[PDB]
Amino acid sequence: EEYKCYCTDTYSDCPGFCKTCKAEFGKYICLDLISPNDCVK
Amino acid sequence: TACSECVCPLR
Repeated sequence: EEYKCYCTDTYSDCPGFCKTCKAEFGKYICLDLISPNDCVK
Repeated sequence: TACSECVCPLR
């Protein structure tokens, strides 16, 4: 989409795509930067 | 396949 999208989806644990994350409010939060295309729909 | 919540408000 632009320079380098930022992965910020939430999960139940650091995802293989977001080795860096944080568990808050019970879910997770991604703080990585990647953009191999427009997006993952 | 990365994440479904990709942040990119600025194509």
